[PDB]
Amino acid sequence: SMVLDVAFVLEGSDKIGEADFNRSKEFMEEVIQRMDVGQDSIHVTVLQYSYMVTVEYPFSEAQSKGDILQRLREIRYQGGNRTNTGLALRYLSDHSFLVSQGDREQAPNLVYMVTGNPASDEIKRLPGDIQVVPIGVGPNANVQELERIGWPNAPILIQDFETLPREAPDLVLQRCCSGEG
Ligand SMILES: *[C@@H]1O[C@H](CO)[C@@H](O)[C@H](O)[C@H]1NC(C)=O
Ligand SMILES: *[C@@H]1O[C@H](CO)[C@@H](O)[C@H](O)[C@H]1NC(C)=O
Ligand SMILES: [Ca+2]
Repeated sequence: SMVLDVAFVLEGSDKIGEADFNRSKEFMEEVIQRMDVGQDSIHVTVLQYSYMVTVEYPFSEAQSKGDILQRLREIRYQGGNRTNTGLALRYLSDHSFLVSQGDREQAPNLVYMVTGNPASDEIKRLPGDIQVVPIGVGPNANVQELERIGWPNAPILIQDFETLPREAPDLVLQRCCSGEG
């Protein structure tokens, strides 16, 4: 009944580290489990980023909850020496959300992006047909950058990675899905 194209983007840099990445992955998996994901409803794509952007699941592969969860359970922390948030945002606009890559023109493009550090590269807000909700986590997230990305809405700010998988899934569901889930 809910027709949305949802991207999750997780920072996996050396500064995040493996344990906090695992907490971000748990956050993502909980949300996916609770969303109405499926062939004719919510579609999911997933990026992990640091220096480079890794497509962990594209819109063009099977949009079935089981297939998505299996793959996401199998993928792992990538590490890396930058937080190239701008590169990741450009990737969403230039590739992830193209109709040629499985985007549906009529389904709103929503992004939930978890970051814990200031960007290493240049940040500009994406063209507005892409709605980005940044989730800043811990004391080194740059609030002004996240406001720029997320305008007109406030970023979701989470105190630390321990708190992320316990508080953030409800917050995302409130935004995407009227709190149903
Ligand atoms: C992260 O999760 C993976 C996959 O379950 C596990 O093998 C690994 O030990 C975890 N790492 C940390 C630091 O918790
Ligand atoms: C940082 O990561 C990049 C991309 O993998 C790599 O080319 C470069 O050597 C790394 N920098 C250092 C100082 O190791
Ligand atoms: Ca779309």
